[PDB]
Amino acid sequence: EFVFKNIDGYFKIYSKHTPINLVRDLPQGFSALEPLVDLPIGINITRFQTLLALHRSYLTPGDSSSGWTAGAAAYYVGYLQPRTFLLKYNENGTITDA
Amino acid sequence: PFGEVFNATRFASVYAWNRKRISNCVADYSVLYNSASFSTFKCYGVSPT
Amino acid sequence: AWNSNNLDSKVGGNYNYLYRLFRKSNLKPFERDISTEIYQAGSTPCNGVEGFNCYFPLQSYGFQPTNGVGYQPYRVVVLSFELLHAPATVCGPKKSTNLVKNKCVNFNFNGLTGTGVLTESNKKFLPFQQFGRDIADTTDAVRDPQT
Amino acid sequence: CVNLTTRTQLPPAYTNSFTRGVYYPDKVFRSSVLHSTQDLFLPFFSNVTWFHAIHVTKRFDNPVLPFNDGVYF
Amino acid sequence: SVLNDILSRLDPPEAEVQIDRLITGRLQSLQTYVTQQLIRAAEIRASAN
Ligand SMILES: *[C@@H]1O[C@H](CO)[C@@H](O[C@@H]2O[C@H](CO)[C@@H](O)[C@H](O)[C@H]2NC(C)=O)[C@H](O)[C@H]1NC(C)=O
Ligand SMILES: *[C@@H]1O[C@H](CO)[C@@H](O)[C@H](O)[C@H]1NC(C)=O
Ligand SMILES: *[C@@H]1O[C@H](CO)[C@@H](O)[C@H](O)[C@H]1NC(C)=O
Ligand SMILES: *[C@@H]1O[C@H](CO)[C@@H](O)[C@H](O)[C@H]1NC(C)=O
Repeated sequence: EFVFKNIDGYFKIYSKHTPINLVRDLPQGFSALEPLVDLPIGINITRFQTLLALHRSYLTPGDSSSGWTAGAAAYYVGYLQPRTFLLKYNENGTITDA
Repeated sequence: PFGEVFNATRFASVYAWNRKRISNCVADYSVLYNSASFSTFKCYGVSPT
Repeated sequence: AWNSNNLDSKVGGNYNYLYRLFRKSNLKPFERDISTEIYQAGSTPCNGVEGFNCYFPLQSYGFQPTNGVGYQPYRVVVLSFELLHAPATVCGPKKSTNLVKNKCVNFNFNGLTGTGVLTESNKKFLPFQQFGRDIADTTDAVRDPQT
Repeated sequence: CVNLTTRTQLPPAYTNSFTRGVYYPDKVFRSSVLHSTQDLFLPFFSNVTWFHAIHVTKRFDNPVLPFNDGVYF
Repeated sequence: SVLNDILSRLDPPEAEVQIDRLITGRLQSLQTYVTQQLIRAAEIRASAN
């Protein structure tokens, strides 16, 4: 999971690796993203795109227009709007629930 | 490098002003305050000294 | 601000410095309009015709050696900074000192100043975090950057 | 630029993502305190547009997507 | 909000004004507490009687 955000001349990102097992939909539960990087940038960006890995093999035709067997992949995009969250903080400090 | 920004061959005009982001370094403001070769050094929310 | 009359005086003259005359709406704070177009007012749209009541975006200057001091060019630099958001590396000139523990003493950490005892803290901090706070939103813990 | 052929056009699949991607709003650490911060968040039970990059026939799609403040991927 | 921070970054005359503002704001806060406390104290006093 990642949350890309642009605020006050800073580009920011947040991440978590979850070892969820066998759920097609996003897992029921609570996990909290931890900021990974902060970059100070002025770029204004209207839209974004994703990068795929083409799984090129011997069985494929052998060209850049038709030669590919990419297979399975899945990704979900959700927008972010200003909202107020009451965030519970645990003794350690992990946000256990919100 | 506050000095390099202060002395430059070309300064961008008001329509497309030049902006530089300075960070990850140590700047001494005494020379700027100390030098006093500048006509106006107005300061808001920060004491120059 | 500070004058550079000598640099702005040329025999040929200088006119690469321009300021906008007209714009439909007010420019936003800390933003620059990079768009190149001629301001248009109401009817009789110019579409680049730039005759009467339609004006080109650019406007030059008049800096000349002969020209008076009062309207002579000034070189202006604006310094803007925001503080107490993240660990700050824009720190000034000062040196530093060895940490002191279990004794009431004044302390400053990366431009943060607090009047209390400093002791080794049991609380475990995750990599991103740089400050700790209590219920009353007062400083409770800090990390010496060097240490 | 190089292209790709035989793509399948279908309406976007939808799912409901609930209480996901809550991100530590800032740098402070607090213990056993409930805090309210007015920081952009994915709305709970917000609608989520699923996407597919799987051939399973002749299916491959990775087109441009609109971006607002909430670019949660 | 922090009192020390205000004093550290402001010259005395300006610092004077901001200090006063804080005190007025802080004086009012204290007044409310003491005034509130008295009413509660009186209420508790009645119960004790
Ligand atoms: C930019 O201009 C400033 C101001 O003239 C220069 O600062 C002076 O540099 C000389 C030579 O190093 C010193 O002897 C002076 O004490 C400095 N102050 C002044 C007011 O002259 C600076 O060297 C120039 N160049 C930069 C920063 O690149
Ligand atoms: C950002 O880019 C969009 C492109 O549609 C443009 O309309 C808008 O004016 C730009 N805003 C800024 C602040 O650059
Ligand atoms: C939280 O702290 C307790 C201390 O008993 C520890 O057992 C537990 O592993 C910690 N969990 C996390 C997520 O830090
Ligand atoms: C999500 O989109 C689907 C489209 O089928 C719609 O039925 C549903 O009402 C939407 N829910 C929300 C919360 O937008």
